[PDB]
Amino acid sequence: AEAWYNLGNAYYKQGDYDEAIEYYQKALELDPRSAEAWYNLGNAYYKQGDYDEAIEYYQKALELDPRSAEAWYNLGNAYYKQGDYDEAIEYYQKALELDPRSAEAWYNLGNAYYKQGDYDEAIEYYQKALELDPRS
Ligand SMILES: [Ca+2]
Ligand SMILES: [Ca+2]
Ligand SMILES: [Ca+2]
Ligand SMILES: [Ca+2]
Ligand SMILES: [Ca+2]
Ligand SMILES: [Ca+2]
Repeated sequence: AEAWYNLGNAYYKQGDYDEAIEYYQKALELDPRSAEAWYNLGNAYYKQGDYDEAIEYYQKALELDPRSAEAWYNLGNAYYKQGDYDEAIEYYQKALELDPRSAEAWYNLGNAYYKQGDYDEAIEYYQKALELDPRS
């Protein structure tokens, strides 16, 4: 499974998402417990704009590695990109429980409240992000 996975990765890194998907599927045939292959299959679908499918695969990754702050954050992002800001909030909160020093997750939580039109909550979360990383 690991060799098919790394071939998929090489195709992903050169922007060839169709090929990445084919080789992650082959990895998952050989090892259905690869949280990494489910996650990167999600990412490949995310890059194609296929957020519905990205969410399915991130959920499978999180069944195997529920302590994946990465999968929780990208699951949030897949809802954010669809305009599903209240769903994004739930998954960003889960990412931040696992990694409370993620400036990214605090910032995107603030963005989700901003998009909901809750500016006072956006301010609170942006202030927390900027406390962690004041350079953006
Ligand atoms: Ca659909
Ligand atoms: Ca849909
Ligand atoms: Ca489809
Ligand atoms: Ca983890
Ligand atoms: Ca949608
Ligand atoms: Ca909603």
